[PDB]
Amino acid sequence: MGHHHHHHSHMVVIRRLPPGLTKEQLEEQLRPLPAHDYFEFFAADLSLYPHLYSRAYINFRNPDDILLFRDRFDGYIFLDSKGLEYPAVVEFAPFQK
Repeated sequence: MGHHHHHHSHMVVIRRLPPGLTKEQLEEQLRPLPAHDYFEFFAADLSLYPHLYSRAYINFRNPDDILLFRDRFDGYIFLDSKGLEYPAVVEFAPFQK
């Protein structure tokens, strides 16, 4: 009995998220990864936003999966119905054992 020893899963977070879209339309681009996991995603109404700021958190299974999506999603513009530019920046989360 033992384990196959899998590569270490490092945590990742997203930056520059203004209140507009809800997790349903928000996580679609935050967790479309192959081998990964996912955390709490915030909610918001574009029809007069709830004022406050909230941050989404991403979790992985493979460090290779990281550099894959981390490079392509590094500061990309997602557009809402109103034309709301979401400049989503993916980076490495402050690691805590």
